Amino acid sequence: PAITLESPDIKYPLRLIDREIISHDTRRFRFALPSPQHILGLPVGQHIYLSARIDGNLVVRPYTPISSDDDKGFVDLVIKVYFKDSHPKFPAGGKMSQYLESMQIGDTIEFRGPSGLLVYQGKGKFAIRPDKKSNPIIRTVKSVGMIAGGTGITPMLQVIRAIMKDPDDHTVCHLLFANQTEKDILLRPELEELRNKHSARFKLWYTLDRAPEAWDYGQGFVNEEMIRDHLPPPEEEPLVLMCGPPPMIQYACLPNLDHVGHPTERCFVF
Ligand SMILES: Cc1cc2nc3c(=O)[nH]c(=O)nc-3n(C[C@H](O)[C@H](O)[C@H](O)COP(=O)(O)OP(=O)(O)OC[C@H]3O[C@@H](n4cnc5c(N)ncnc54)[C@H](O)[C@@H]3O)c2cc1C
Repeated sequence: PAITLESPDIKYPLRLIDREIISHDTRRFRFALPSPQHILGLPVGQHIYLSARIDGNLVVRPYTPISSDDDKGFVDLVIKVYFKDSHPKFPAGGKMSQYLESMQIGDTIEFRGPSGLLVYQGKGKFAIRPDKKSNPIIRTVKSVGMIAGGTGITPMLQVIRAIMKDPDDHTVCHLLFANQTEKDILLRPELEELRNKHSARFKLWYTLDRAPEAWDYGQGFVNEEMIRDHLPPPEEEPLVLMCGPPPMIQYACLPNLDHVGHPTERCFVF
């Protein structure tokens, strides 16, 4: 099979072939690989880099795909667009996300990778480099806790999809997914389809900054009780994965993980 990202030092221009509106500000962007028989070449859990020249600046941003090496001919990204003239303190908006939003079908952008400190090697085995300098440390776990906000769902879905497609993978994933309003719950159909098909290995819970009137899940920021009730208990010695805005990690996740009893050595932030 042909690998797209043959070298991590080479930038590969890929063409946009599809673009799906997921919410008011978030899209799934599908790019064609060099041939329909190509695969991306992305170990489970890692990310890529997009680069482009935008107004005299060389903009480089990382993005974690939701597709896998099982997907021939394409790669899927899920990107939130930081629109201009929308936020008072940031009137110019975000550079890369608005550039992607303006891309027409067929337009190209340079991909590079893979990159990242975590790789899922299957059957509960996670290879995590303690820092950018060291070799990966292997620890096998029976369950994984997952806290995501917004597009932080993308690395989690990469791991969830890899586990569920293997019938001999008995790892159990518990996902706590936090967003602002109900319309901001990205990839809800895909998540609930996986939960309804693999309910013994996949537990799923939402919280919202502002919930609707009829709401069966959580309301408010991630807190101590949500982690206690919807992540695996610390006695199982699970791995706890996190992806979201740095302030949500700093204020909502890390202190409340300490409160429940999940040690820092068993936690990882994408
Ligand atoms: C490892 C990793 C993985 C990532 N994976 C993903 C992914 O899968 N999907 C994804 O969408 N992003 C992902 N990101 C985030 C991504 O790399 C960028 O930070 C994001 O796309 C913003 O880049 P930008 O150039 O569009 O905005 P920038 O030009 O970098 O904007 C600067 C900052 O200003 C703020 N800002 C600007 N305009 C607004 C606005 N209108 N409202 C609110 N705040 C605003 C934001 O905080 C923004 O980051 C990932 C980041 C990392 C480090």
